[PDB]
Amino acid sequence: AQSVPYGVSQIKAPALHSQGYCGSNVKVAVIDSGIDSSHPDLKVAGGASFVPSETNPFQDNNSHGTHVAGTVAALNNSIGVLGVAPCASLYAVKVLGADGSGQYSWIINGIEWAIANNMDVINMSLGGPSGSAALKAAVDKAVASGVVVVAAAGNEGTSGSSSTVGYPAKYPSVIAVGAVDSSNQRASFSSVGPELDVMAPGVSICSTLPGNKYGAKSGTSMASPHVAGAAALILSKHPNWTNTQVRSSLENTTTKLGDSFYYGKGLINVQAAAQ
Ligand SMILES: [Ca+2]
Ligand SMILES: [Ca+2]
Repeated sequence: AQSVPYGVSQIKAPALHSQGYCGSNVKVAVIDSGIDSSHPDLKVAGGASFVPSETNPFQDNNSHGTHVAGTVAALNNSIGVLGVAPCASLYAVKVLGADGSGQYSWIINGIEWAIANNMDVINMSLGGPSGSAALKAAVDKAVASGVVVVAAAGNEGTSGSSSTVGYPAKYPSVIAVGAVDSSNQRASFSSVGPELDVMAPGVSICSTLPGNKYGAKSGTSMASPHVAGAAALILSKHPNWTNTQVRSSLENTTTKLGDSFYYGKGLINVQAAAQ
């Protein structure tokens, strides 16, 4: 039997699925630890590895990339779970090793690859406390080229009155995603600041794991792919919308929560965003 993870329903994805909108022909790049292409509930279309010691993008020695990928696009069938955009074309852009860390050079290499390969949506469930001109240039180039760039906000919680949003989420060109639970309450770990854009489910998220498994994980890493998948749904309904239009629609139709420093614009609603 297939289960629908709470988070998928919470952002109102199933409403679109019912209409026949599931992200078909939308190219989504998961820039992370790779995706287990052998998982029966996923379909990987392609990708690349930029980790020097782990040349196969289709082997996830961490489990993080695979989990993120399932939130985006676990297949609509009779097993496992269901992704926000189950018909999307999924790409494994491996920039993180087995330990879940990776060099900036590798990440930037992955964004450059995504732009050159005409990805529609980029998901980056990763972050560092420091930026670089090259990192900023790459995300800006992607947006300038019409790509929707989504990133996790960070898991740093609160710190007095300062922003704890990480990079590249901190850049204006990137959509920065914080995490809520099933009751719409902000997760205590979710990073905060004026650079936070939207919220999505991020606590105890069930998704795919390598080796034909499924398990829950919590983090802004789990929130981001709900927004990435939401963008893919929008593009499947309005293929001529620009990245700017997708972004504005997502931000403009949220369910408002508390203060924007903690919740950004609020919780995404893909049904409202899709018009
Ligand atoms: Ca499934
Ligand atoms: Ca941002």
